Amino acid sequence: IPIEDFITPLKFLDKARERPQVELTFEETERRALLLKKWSLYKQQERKMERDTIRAMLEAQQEALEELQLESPKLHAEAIKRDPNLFPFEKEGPHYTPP
Amino acid sequence: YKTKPTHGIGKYKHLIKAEEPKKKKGKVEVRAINLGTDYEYGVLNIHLTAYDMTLAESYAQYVHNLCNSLSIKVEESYAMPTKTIEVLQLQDQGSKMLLDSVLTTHERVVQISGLSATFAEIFLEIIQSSLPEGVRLSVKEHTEED
Amino acid sequence: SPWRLLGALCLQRPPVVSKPLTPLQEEMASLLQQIEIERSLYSDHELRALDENQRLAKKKADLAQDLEDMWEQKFLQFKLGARITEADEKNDRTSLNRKLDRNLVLLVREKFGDQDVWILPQAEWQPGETLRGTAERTLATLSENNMEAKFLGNAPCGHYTFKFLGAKVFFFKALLLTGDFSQAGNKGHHVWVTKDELGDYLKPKYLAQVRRFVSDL
Amino acid sequence: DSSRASLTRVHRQAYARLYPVLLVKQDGSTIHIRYREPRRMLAMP
Amino acid sequence: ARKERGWRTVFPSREFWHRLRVIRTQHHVEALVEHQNGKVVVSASTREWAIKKHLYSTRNVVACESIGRVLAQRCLEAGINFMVYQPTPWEAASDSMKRLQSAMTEGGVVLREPQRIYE
Amino acid sequence: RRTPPLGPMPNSDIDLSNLERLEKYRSFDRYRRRAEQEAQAPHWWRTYREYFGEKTDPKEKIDIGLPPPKVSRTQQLLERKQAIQELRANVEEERAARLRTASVPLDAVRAEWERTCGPYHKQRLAEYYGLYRDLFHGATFVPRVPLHVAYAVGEDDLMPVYCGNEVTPTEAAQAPEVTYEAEEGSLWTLLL
RNA sequence: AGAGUGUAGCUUAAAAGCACCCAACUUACACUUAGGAGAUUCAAUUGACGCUCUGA
Repeated sequence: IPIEDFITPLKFLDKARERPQVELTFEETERRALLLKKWSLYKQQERKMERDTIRAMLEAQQEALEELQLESPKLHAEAIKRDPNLFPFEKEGPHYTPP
Repeated sequence: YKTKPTHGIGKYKHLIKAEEPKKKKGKVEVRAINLGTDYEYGVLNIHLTAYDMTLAESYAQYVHNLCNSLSIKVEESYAMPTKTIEVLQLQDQGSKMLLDSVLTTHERVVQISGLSATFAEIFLEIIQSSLPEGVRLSVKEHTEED
Repeated sequence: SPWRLLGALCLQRPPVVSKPLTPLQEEMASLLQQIEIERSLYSDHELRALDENQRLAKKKADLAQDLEDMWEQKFLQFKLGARITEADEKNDRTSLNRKLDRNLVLLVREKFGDQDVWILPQAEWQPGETLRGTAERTLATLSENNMEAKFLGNAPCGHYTFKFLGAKVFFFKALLLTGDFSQAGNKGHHVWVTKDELGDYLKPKYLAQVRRFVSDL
Repeated sequence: DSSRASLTRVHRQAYARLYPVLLVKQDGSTIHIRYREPRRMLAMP
Repeated sequence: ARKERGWRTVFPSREFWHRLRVIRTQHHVEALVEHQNGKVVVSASTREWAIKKHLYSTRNVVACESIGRVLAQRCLEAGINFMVYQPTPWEAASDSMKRLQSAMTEGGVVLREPQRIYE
Repeated sequence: RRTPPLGPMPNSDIDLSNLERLEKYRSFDRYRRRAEQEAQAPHWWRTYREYFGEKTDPKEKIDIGLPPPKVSRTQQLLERKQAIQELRANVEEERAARLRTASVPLDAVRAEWERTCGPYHKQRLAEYYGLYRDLFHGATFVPRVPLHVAYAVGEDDLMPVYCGNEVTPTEAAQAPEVTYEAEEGSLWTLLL
């Protein structure tokens, strides 16, 4: 039975008069729009680098698989199939300070 | 008409396979199709948990757009309820009083269906390289009831 | 048909710290925290400032500051662990803790009779045994310690051609859990090396084309 | 590559304030955590 | 003249003497005026160097507003001032098409073609 | 009793196997673009375009006019790149574009439209009205030189004849003011 | 050293159409809206710049 926790609590209704004030200027909005434009171009650059690395790595692996298929008729049958060593695979994330 | 050369020109349901079956309580899992020369894994789970909520949501959005871009199918994406953990603080001088502070924990899940083994290893390493700050990844199996 | 049976492997190492942040991303995190402040509403600390000082002026007409100064003191007593374990060494290329922002690949030295090669560690597979099994077998030989290199797949990585009697080079990769390195003063010149230093250390075409399938970060 | 998913906005509509506390784990390792009540160091035993 | 009445289940309806038709590429915005037999009469597109040099960001809203003004001028010089605009709902709620229809009406060109006589 | 088709069936080129690894139409306008693209093709069954009076249009039509004047498109493309790069240098243009307030000099784009692509537009307007159908029995041309004829009624205004305008015969009472560019070696025949 | 060559990622496109990226809506995807960056390697159809395969 699923338990949902995207419900905002019922205390979140009443005290709704703390920050409705948004009073900005023109220089801040043009700064924010220019920064969003810069960040859009930057993220397109990162995605392009990521795609080129994925495609080059894939053609490298396929070149290796083709040469193994040419040079050895038995090792591809064991080489393609995935061994059960990586069934409960996991990896914990990076840190900020060393031990 | 049935005898004309243009018979069956308006055929459409041989293009749409979706039978609209009961896709809420069905548990007909796809299995690992393994031919040795053709290994193909099934309906493996991906878990992303963190104490921060917005980091888990952002990385789930990242991995969803990533596997969508690489044409490997998303089965379902959903979230577990949160857990909350107390750091019951022992007092420094007189350690018999236990004060308390609050902390939280969220979790997000995506599912992938089509995995050849080469794309499996390249997929897991490319998620693992772009793994963000603070979360932990765990590629688990399918029988995970809530 | 004589094919001289030769594999290889490349050691994979996870980074420990995130890479430092770019200045446009600093401005983006600043404005993201700004938009966060604008759309936020009714924290407990916000009332514990505002209506606490309001009721303070109220009963003066008849907390927050102390605890936040305490939190400044709790920051200042704990100096965090310094990320720079890199410039204080500046020399130890053989150490696991030299570089932590990036990923690193290990490479061993043995000058042969005919050949003279700085090698990313090889494997010599036997026709009774499998390829990845010989990869972890030579990994047990070449390292002379206890390490847990979790492999990533049964599929090989990169194939190259040297013939003198034909031969071939079959690559593998494996992610490291923890390196418990015994005999750190080894004279078999293994070296923990990043991508830029990988491109530095390689002379040949056999090692130049390796960099296309290591993670460039 | 760990700069791709670190730039985030709290995407729920109604939400409180959060502060970048520096959380130290069981080996002395820092994580930026968006946590309220602007503490500066959180020691998880 | 008789309009092509009918078709009654498909979209767009073929009941017009002239239609307004706008094509929104990811690079350019182009507006056409067609007769119902299929031959176009006037068009204003940002692929043309004349509209290209005088504005910035040919995709955006003010480019479509300029396309509306230039097309309204070009079709008043063509003697055609009744046409039908038949959009999808999400295009009709878009700000770009709103300001393009505003530029067409403020240019003097009126939509909603009159009735046929003895229809 | 069946009969085989006289050509390819329309949805036959896609493969019915591996359906879940195909790309679907995620929208309505994508299908709309594909369907109105497909409705222009010469199909072999019976269609709407065959019956409803399209005059049997496929046949090449004779050009009788001036040739196009030769331009070097490489230099023109690089100079236009230079011009839009010079306009993209200004920052108040970016403020006007973001702030939804940036108009166009309609007279300048009018004269430039008369200069560059206007002859082809006037050609298709002249073919829509049936001028080439009734003046030269189908033989077409392009109005290479621009022309300006304006009518005279009152004191200040004008009533010009552009391509396809409407002018009342009271405004056409006297001879109009005809002007165009010409060199001092050319003779012309006007005809109304 | 030889050979094939040549428009941004693709195109029996000729400066285009799809692809692609950011913001808003959605748990998320997807739709939609509002923005972003993009190319003919040069020299007079011929010649010397980059890549790919074969070499050593």
